[PDB]
Amino acid sequence: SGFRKMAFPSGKVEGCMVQVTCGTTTLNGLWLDDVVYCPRHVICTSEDMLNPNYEDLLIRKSNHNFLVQAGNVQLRVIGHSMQNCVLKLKVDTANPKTPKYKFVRIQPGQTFSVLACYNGSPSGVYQCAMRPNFTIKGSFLNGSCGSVGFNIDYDCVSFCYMHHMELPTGVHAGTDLEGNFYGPFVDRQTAQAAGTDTTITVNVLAWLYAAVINGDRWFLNRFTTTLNDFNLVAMKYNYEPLTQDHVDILGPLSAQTGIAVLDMCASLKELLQNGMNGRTILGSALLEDEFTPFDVVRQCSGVT
Amino acid sequence: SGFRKMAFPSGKVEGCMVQVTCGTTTLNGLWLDDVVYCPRHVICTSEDMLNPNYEDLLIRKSNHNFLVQAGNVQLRVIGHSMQNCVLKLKVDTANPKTPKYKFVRIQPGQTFSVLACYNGSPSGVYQCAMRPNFTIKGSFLNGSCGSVGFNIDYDCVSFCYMHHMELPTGVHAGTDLEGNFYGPFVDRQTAQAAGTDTTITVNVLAWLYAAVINGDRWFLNRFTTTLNDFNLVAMKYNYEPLTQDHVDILGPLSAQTGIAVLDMCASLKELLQNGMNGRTILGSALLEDEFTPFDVVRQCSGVT
Ligand SMILES: Cc1ccncc1NC(=O)C[C@H](c1ccsc1)N1CCC(O)CC1
Ligand SMILES: Cc1ccncc1NC(=O)C[C@H](c1ccsc1)N1CCC(O)CC1
Repeated sequence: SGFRKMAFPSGKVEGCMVQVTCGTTTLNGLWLDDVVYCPRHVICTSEDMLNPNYEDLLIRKSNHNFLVQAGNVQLRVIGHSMQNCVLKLKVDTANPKTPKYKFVRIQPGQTFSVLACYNGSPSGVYQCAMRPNFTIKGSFLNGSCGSVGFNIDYDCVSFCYMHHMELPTGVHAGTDLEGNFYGPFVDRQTAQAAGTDTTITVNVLAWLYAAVINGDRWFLNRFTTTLNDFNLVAMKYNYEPLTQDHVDILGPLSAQTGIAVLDMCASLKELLQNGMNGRTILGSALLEDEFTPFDVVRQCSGVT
Repeated sequence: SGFRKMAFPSGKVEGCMVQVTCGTTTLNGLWLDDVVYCPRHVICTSEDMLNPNYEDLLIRKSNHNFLVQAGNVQLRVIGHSMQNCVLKLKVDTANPKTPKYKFVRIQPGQTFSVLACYNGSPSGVYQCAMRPNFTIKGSFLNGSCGSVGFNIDYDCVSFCYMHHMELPTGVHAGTDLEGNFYGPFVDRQTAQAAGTDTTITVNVLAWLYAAVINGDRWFLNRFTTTLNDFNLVAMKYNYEPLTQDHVDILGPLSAQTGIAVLDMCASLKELLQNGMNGRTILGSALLEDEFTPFDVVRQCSGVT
C-alpha cells in the first residue's frame, strides 16, 4: 500500500564518493577500482570560465595538482587523462568499497537516483528523470559537481549521470560516465537555453496504473482511444508521442490491472482535456511523469 | 538551484538491516551493537492475528526459534525480550557496521527517511513525515515490517520509526525503537481508523520559503495577517494551528528571504482561499507539507 517517489539505497554509491581539489576549486569525484572520475571543469579558473580550452589548461596540471581525499585520507594520483568532459585520475589504491558496476548512457524518460554530495560527503538522495530536453530537475548547489546519478540491479550499480552544470533557468546538465553531455550542453559559462520540457507520456501511464493498483480509481472512465487519436491530444498538451514500444512496456501493468493500455490512454486523454477538478491522484494534484513502467513494477512488487 | 523531496543517504542504515524469521513469518530486523530489534508480531500465527496475547505467545518461543540472518550468514541468538511492541534479540556478535546512533520519539510534523526492506534487503529510500493523526503515508508491502525511519546528524543516526502495520485505508502505523506505537494503533488485525489528516502548517510555510529562495515567487502578495486571523483560516482548511514556536523556528528562513513570517502566512491564506489557479510551486500543484523548516535550511545550504 502507498506509492512514493523512491530512490535506490545509496550505500554502494556513498562508498565511492571522494573529494577532488585542483588549485582553489573543490568538487566531488567517483572512485571505482583505481580511478577517480570527476568533471574536467575542476581545472578551471574564474577569469576563464567563459571560453576554457581544457586541453591547454590541462597541460599546466600535473598528477600532484589533483588532491583526492577519501574520508580523511589522501589518495596518491599516479596518472591523469581527459575523456570528453570528465577527468580520470588514476590512483595507487583500488577503492576497497568498489561495488559491481557498469557505465550506461540513459535515454530521456529514464529515471535514476542522485546522491547529492559536497566536499566528497553525501548530503541526500533523491529520484530524478532525464527530461526529454536532456536536462534534469535536480537539487544542486555550488560544490555539488561530480555528484552522480545511478540505477541498481541487485548488486550492480549502473552509473548514468555526473553533475556538471546549473543552467541560468535553475535546471541541471551533466554527462554520462564517459564524459559525454546529455543534450547539447557544454561545460562553459555561456548562454545555454533548454528546449521544451515535454511530459514523459509512458511514465504518466505507468503512474496511473500504480494509482489503480493502490486504490485511486476515480479517473477511470468508460472510454477508449487509438494510438493516433491519443497522440493528437498528447501533441496538443506537450506530451511525448506514445509508440507501440511504450504500449508493449506497459503490458505487465495492463495485465495486472486488467486495464488495456488504450483504455488507460483514454483516461489520460480526459484528464488532459478536463483537468483534475481539484482532485488528487497518489497525493499529487498534477500528472507525475518521473516513474517508469519498470519503477512502478519494482515498487509495487518489492524488488530488493 | 532546485528543490527535491530528499532522503538521507541510507548507507549507515543498510549496514544494520537483517532478516528475522520466527516459524513461517519472515520480516526485517535492525541490528545495532549485539541486539536485533524487530516487531513482536513476528511471533504471530494467522489463526490468532485478531486478538494475540504476546506474553503468552512468547512463552512458547526460545532463543533458537528466532532465525536472524545478516547477509547470507546466520547470527546466534543468546537472549530475547519484549519491550512494548518490539522484540530485542541479543545476538553473540556486535554488528561491525554499527553507526553512532540514538533512539528518538518524534512529534507529528517531523520528517524522516524510510529505508524500505524485504527479507533484510533494502529496496528503496524515501522521505516521510509523522502525520498529525500519527500515521505515515509510506510505501510498504507485506514483508516490509521492521523497516525503519531515521534522521542523520553528520555521523549519528537517530532512529525514530519501525514499521508495523498497514491500516485498512492504506496508511501506515508503527512504533519508535522503544516499541511504543505512534498514535493509538495496536499490533492486531482489528478495526483501526485514522483521525483527521490535517496539513502541517509550519512545514507548508517552510516550503513556501524554499520556493521563494528557488525563484518561484508568483504567490507572494501585498498582504499581511496576524497569528489569530491566520489560525481562523487554517482551522477552516484543516491546517494545524500556527504557534509562536513555529514562527520562531521559521526565523532563519524569514531572515534569509526578508519576508516576515506573518507576511508569508498571508500569502498562504490567499492560496488557501483562492487555490493555485492551475499554477504550480516547486513543481507541485498542491501545498507540500513534508519539509520541515530544518529540512529547507539543510537542503538550501548543503549540509553533509
Ligand atoms: C554553481 C552550480 C550550482 C548548481 N549546480 C552546479 C553548479 N556549477 C556550475 O554550473 C559549474 C560552472 C562552471 C565551472 C567551471 S566552467 C563552468 N559554474 C561554477 C560556479 C560559478 O559561480 C558559475 C559557473
Ligand atoms: C500486510 C502489510 C502491508 C504493508 N505494511 C505492513 C503490513 N503488515 C501488517 O499490517 C501486519 C499485520 C499483522 C501481522 C501479525 S498481527 C498483524 N498483517 C500481516 C499480513 C496479513 O495479511 C494481515 C495482517
